Amino acid sequence: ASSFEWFGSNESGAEFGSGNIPGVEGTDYTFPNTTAIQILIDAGMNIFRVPFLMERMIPTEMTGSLDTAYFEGYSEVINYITGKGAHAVVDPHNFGRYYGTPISSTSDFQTFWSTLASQFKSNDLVIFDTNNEYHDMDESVVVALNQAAIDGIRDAGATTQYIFVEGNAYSGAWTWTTYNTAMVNLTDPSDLIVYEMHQYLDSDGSGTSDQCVSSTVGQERVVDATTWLQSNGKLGILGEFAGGANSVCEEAVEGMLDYLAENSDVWLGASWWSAGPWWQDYIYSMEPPNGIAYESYLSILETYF
Ligand SMILES: *[C@@H]1O[C@H](CO)[C@@H](O[C@@H]2O[C@H](CO)[C@@H](O[C@@H]3O[C@H](CO)[C@@H](O)[C@H](O)[C@@H]3O)[C@H](O)[C@H]2NC(C)=O)[C@H](O)[C@H]1NC(C)=O
Repeated sequence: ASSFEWFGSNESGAEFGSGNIPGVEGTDYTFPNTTAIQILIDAGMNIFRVPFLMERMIPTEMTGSLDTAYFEGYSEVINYITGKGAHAVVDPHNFGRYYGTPISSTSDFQTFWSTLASQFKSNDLVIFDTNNEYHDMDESVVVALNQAAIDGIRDAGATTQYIFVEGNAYSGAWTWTTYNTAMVNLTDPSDLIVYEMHQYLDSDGSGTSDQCVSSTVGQERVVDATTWLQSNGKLGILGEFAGGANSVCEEAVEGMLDYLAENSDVWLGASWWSAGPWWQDYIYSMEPPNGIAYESYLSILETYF
């Protein structure tokens, strides 16, 4: 049946227009469309990562209360996903920063995470994602923020959910051993840590180009991260990946997913970047019915569902 435990998609919109905080719904940001989500569920996708902004969720100070409108619109999406039996990944899409400044106190972060997790604590299908793509920060501080997220989450009473932790250097697979070897030390009472890495297939590994450097680069860029997972006895999920709608990229995505599936003892699954209702013309749009990656990649991806 399934090549992995999890295969699915990011659902973007709540994190758009981050230059506008709080911003206005329908103008600067939107929430994902549950009808399109249901289309992806019917196709067989069982995990959806949902980005949002920390500043819109808990304004002013991350130790404060939740914004009612933003939490309501967001958790409507989360509860739609889990109500259908799929996993919903709660993604603070904040790059380790809060109002632009790198986060530097584990207490405020932990209190943020208690406040947020308390709202989902009895939902076994929610997955908490500590922060999207830490980058250009002190590695020991990145580790400490992942640990503070774990601590705040479990202390909120949310002990049955998986926790996706993310590394420095944009949590890239192809650079994991270069930058995030120190991520081993993370501890969870529930023992439900999964190392979420991201991988794109263009020259700089950012994905801003819809060109892939070769038809085998996807496979090459995940070998070291795989052996790192095995050697240290860790689990991982490729929480973001994508490729341009051309043959070389399609073959690279195929080979990378074949390799990861061969090592499904440590690789728990994958999610495409990205779906959602405001991607019209995006090079990687998984949004049905007419997204480019939905038209060109769905038939490839559904092999692994
Ligand atoms: C949320 O997602 C739903 C489901 O995709 C959106 O509804 C759909 O909107 C599209 C575009 O307006 C409709 O597309 C058309 O379909 C017919 C063929 O059936 C085709 O002749 C046209 O060329 C075009 O492809 C689609 O039928 C429609 N589906 C349903 C069930 O209404 C909806 O607009 C989205 N709402 C948002 C973004 O908030």
